[PDB]
Parts: sequence; C-alpha cells; structure tokens
Amino acid sequence: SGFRKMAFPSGKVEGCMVQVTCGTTTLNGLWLDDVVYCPRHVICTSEDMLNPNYEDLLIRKSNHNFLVQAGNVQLRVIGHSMQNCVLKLKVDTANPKTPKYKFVRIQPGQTFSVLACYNGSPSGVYQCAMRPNFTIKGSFLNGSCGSVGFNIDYDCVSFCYMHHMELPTGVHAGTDLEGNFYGPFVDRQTAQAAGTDTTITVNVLAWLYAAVINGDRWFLNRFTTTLNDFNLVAMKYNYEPLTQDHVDILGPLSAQTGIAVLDMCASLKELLQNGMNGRTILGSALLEDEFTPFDVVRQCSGVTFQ
Amino acid sequence: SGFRKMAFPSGKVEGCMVQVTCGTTTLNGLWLDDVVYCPRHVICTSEDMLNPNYEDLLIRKSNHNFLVQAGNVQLRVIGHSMQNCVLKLKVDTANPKTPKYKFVRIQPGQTFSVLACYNGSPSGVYQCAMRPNFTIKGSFLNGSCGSVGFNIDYDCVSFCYMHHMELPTGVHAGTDLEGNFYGPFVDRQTAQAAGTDTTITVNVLAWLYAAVINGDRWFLNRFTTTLNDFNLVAMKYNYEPLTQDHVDILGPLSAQTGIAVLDMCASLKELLQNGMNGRTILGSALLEDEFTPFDVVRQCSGVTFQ
Ligand SMILES: *C(=N)[C@H](C[C@@H]1CCNC1=O)NC(=O)[C@@H]1[C@@H]2[C@H](CN1C(=O)[C@@H](NC(=O)C(F)(F)F)C(C)(C)C)C2(C)C
Ligand SMILES: *C(=N)[C@H](C[C@@H]1CCNC1=O)NC(=O)[C@@H]1[C@@H]2[C@H](CN1C(=O)[C@@H](NC(=O)C(F)(F)F)C(C)(C)C)C2(C)C
Repeated sequence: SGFRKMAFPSGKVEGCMVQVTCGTTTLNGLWLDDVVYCPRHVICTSEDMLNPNYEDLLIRKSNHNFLVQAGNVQLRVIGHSMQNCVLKLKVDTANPKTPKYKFVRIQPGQTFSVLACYNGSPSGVYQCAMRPNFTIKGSFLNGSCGSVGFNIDYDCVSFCYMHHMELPTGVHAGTDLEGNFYGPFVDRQTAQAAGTDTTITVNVLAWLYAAVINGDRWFLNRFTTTLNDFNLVAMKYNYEPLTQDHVDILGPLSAQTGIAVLDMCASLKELLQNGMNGRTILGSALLEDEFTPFDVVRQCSGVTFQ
Repeated sequence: SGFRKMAFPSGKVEGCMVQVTCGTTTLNGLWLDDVVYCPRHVICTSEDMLNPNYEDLLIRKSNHNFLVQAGNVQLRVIGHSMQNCVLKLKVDTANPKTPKYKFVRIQPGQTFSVLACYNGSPSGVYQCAMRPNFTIKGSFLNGSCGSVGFNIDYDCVSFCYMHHMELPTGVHAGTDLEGNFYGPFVDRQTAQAAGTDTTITVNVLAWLYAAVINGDRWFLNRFTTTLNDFNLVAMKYNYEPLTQDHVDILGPLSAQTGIAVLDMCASLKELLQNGMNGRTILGSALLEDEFTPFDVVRQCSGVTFQ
C-alpha cells in the first residue's frame, strides 16, 4: 500500500536527450532515429525573442550553425526544417537508443512524467498534470527548454510535451511534439498570462478512491447525491463538471471499493462545504487533482513496463 | 521556477534490475558486476516466514534453485551467500550496464529516489525520506521486495535502500545494501510496529526557503527568536530539535534569500502556533518535511547528472 506522486522510469527517454547549441543559446533536444527535435526559439538571440519572424530567421541559418552534442560525441547536422514551433534537425546518425515511441497530444486533466534536463543532461523526473487552462505546474529553470513530458505504455514512449517557457505566475507552457502549443500561448516574450484554472473533478474523485483503498475512510458518509445536484456544487467551488463518462471511468474504482460514484460525490460535496476540519487524506490537507483514474489503478494494482 | 517532489533519473538503476525466483517466491534483484542482491526472505515460503532460521534454510538450497531473469535472458547462478538480511547470488555474467556505484547508509532526514519494481520490471519512480523512526512512506505492493532506493552524484549511484516489508500502518521498512535493517525491524512476520515519528525540522525550514525563492512570502515576519526558544516550541509540536549544524547547513539558503535562519524559525513558530489560516505554501496546506537543504538547492539551481 501507500500512494505517491509516481513518475514513469525515465531511462528510455534519458537515452534520447542531447544538447543543442546555436549562437549563444543552448537547450535540450530529443534525438529519435536520425532527427533531433528542439524548440525553434533556439535560433533566436536576446533581441530576437521580442517579436521574431522565425521563417525569416531560419532561412539565414546553416546546418553548421547547429552544434548537437550527444554526451561527449558531436552529431553532424545534415538538414533542418521547422514544424510549427519545433525545429527538426536532421543528423547523420540514427540514435541506437531510440525506443518505440509515438507523438500523442494529451487532454487537460491527463498526467505525464517530465524529465527535466539541462545541457542535454537529465536532472530529475517528476509527475505533472495538464491543467484545464493548458499550463502545467512544473519545475524548470534557465536552459530547461526542450525537456519533454511523456507516458509509457508497456515498451512504447508516448511523447506528449516539449517545454518552451515560463508564464508570470510561475507555471509552464509548451507544445506537443509536432510543435503545436498547448493553450493560447506563443513562443515570443509578450505579456501572456495563464488564464483562470479549475480543479479536475474526476481526478479528485479518483484520489478519494485511492485514499479508501489505502484506509482513509473518515470522509465517507451514508448520504448520496444526483449528478446534477453535485454539479451545482462543483460549479460554485470552481470544480469542473462531472460527466456520465467520468462516472463510467470511475466504475472499476467504485467496484473495487464498493462505494458508488455518486456516493463519493456526496463525500466530495461535504468536503467542499466544510473543509477537512484539521484532518488529512493520503498525507494531504488539500483535495488533490493530479491523479487520473488510470494513475490510481496503476499504483494501487502494480502495472509495470518493459 | 516551481518546486516538485523530484526523483533522480532512474535509467542507471533500471539496467540493474532483474527477477529472482526461488520456489514459489518471485521478487526483484539488483545486478551489479557478477552479483545479484536480493532480500533473503526469497528462500522462504508461506510457513517459512513465521519464525525462520535463514542459515538453516540456506544450507538446504542449491545454486540451481535460484532462477534469475535479466529481461528475457536467464542468468546462471554459480554461487550464493548470505550477508545479513540480503542474499548475494554469484552469477556467471557481469552486468554490462553496471554503473559506477557505492553502497551508502543514509541518516533519518535524508531523501532518496525509489525505483518500484515488479517481476524485475521497473514500474515507477518517486522520492522518499527516511523518517526519524527509520520507516519510509513508500508505495509498494506484493512482489515489490528488492526494489532499491538510491541517490545519484554526478555519474555514481549511491544505493542506500532495499525494500523488504510493509508495517501495519502502511509504511515500509528495509535494509541498506549490506543487509542491515534501518530501524528495529526484522524480516519475519511478527507484530512489529513503526514507533512514534517526528517532523524533520531542518527540512521544513529548507522548504520554507524554497517557498520564498518561489515567491510565497506571506508567512514571513519581522520577529526573530533564539535557537533555544525555538527548540522549546519544536518539542511541543513534536518537531525534532534544531542544531547549530542545521543552522550552518541552511546558510546558503539564508544567504540567497536574505532571511536569517533564526528569522525563518520565528516564521515556523508562528505557523505552528496559528496554523496557516486557509493559505498554502508551494501548493501544500501542510508544512512539508521531505525536502533536504540539498534537495532545495539542487532544484532551485539546476544541478544535473551524467
Ligand atoms: C528555455 N530554456 C526557457 C525556460 C524558462 C526559463 C525559466 N523557466 C523556464 O521554464 N524558456 C524561455 O526562456 C522562454 C523563451 C523566451 C522567453 N521565455 C520565457 O520563458 C519567458 N516567459 C515569457 O516570455 C512568457 F511569460 F511570455 F511566457 C521568461 C520571462 C524568461 C520566463 C521565449 C522564446 C518565450
Ligand atoms: C515483498 N515483496 C513484500 C512487500 C510487501 C507486500 C505488501 N507491501 C509490501 O511492501 N514483503 C513481504 O511480504 C514481507 C515478507 C514477509 C511478510 N512481509 C510483509 O511485508 C508483511 N509485514 C510484516 O510481516 C510486518 F508487519 F511485520 F512488517 C505483510 C503483513 C505481508 C505486509 C516478510 C519476510 C517480512
């Protein structure tokens, strides 16, 4: 038992991380087969990053302007192209460590692991959710751009996120691996702001199920509620609506615990209207919304990856 | 910016994990050079694990009783021996993926990453602290024994923990890699219990420094306190004493923020006596004690590993 913010093992991704230097900008790239993916603002400099014209900037570049370091071995760039907000650097060597992979775009509410990297060297790994406002609450410093987020499904790495920038509230924005931003953000230094967030209701419920599975039952009650009556309360506390599909997805957790989904909603309702009164759930004094129903089943049942 | 429970990249450890089967027990082993390390209760069965005599049990075993699977490749055991609570399985192949490593025993208060494994296959990675009572609040299911905890220091993996068991309160106990338990626990199914814990005061302070670095300042104040007056309050709230050495270790964080350590103690004092009054710190409604001063500097400055 126990419940932790758990990331996927990062080794398959670690073997893909390289260092990309162009001019005075160094960031991280993702090396799969004979292509290195990186944020296109690597072609920019300090005065470039105000309002840039990336197509203009890229035609002025040469293959030899891009220094790619795979550890202590330099990769010769033999081609380059822009795909939306990412650069594709064609290099003369296929990465022998290329895992089976996909490029998948995730939904707000879904989670993924981030391998934070500096100078092409992995620094740490942690779990993140895509917020309803298409930001992520990450941990990123200068030089972390190009770090990727990912999920693992048996042996296949589903890359979902590449890091590009930090917003003024300290949250982070980036693209999928095809270079399309999550949310209404651009890779320019303008006055962009996250925009209002909501709590991911289905995830809170999944985490309450994790708590019951782990022996925290104090918030359970005999009351119930209709889906519509619950959603009236969700709206008032800035929770997003619960759909019948969410109820269906919570079915296995409901069935393992014997607590009907709508009964657990009634519990969440009481937790929202009364707080927690000095108690904790799974070591938290807040309602946690960054575990999906998938995350809970995986951890409270023990799926591995090979 | 941002602050997350961050684990070390797990790839160097992933390449060491194997599956050890003996009789009807399967668990994880750690393969370094030509030795596989695993918990010695793998030689036990259901009626063996009540009150066993492991030396008696081991003389009755043969090399061929131990089936070691490194992925889809079986390792021939050519020798075996017991070192305290771990088995050392000598195999005929040195692990070509052996990183530079050490076996180090950590102190209560120190943190480490855990690579949770089932059937020799890594499942997830997360960060843990050694509690003052020598337990750890992990996430472990059946078959997770032999999963290791570790730190990384540039290129060298310092293995500090091997998982052995879960205690009735849902917390976990294990050994260092020389087979010596952390705390007063034995690898038998008796009525062992964790024993009372305390909050790791120096870590709470480090995390308050992380918060200031990240822009949470509401808990700061003009008051100060002597070390002795603070320790009178720590004792009352079950915090463990702060030493001058802790104050020295917090020096760099004090110097980066401009907040004297004893001023931050005065802040902690007020947080202990008044609670947080509906506010949060680094997204937490509790005082967090599983980040060391090292962890905070690493994350709020960006050290990598290669
Ligand atoms: C890539 N290495 C960095 C990572 C940033 C730096 C600190 N934390 C991070 O996640 N990315 C950038 O420096 C991008 C890059 C220029 C500016 N930038 C920012 O993240 C900036 N933010 C914005 O411009 C804003 F608010 F609009 F998002 C900064 C103010 C420096 C934090 C470009 C091309 C967006
Ligand atoms: C190794 N794969 C397991 C991991 C356990 C199982 C559930 N969560 C875990 O971390 N280790 C064990 O099964 C050890 C092993 C026999 C019993 N055991 C326990 O963890 C048991 N606990 C205790 O006996 C106690 F409380 F004393 F620690 C159990 C009740 C099954 C949780 C031996 C040799 C200790």
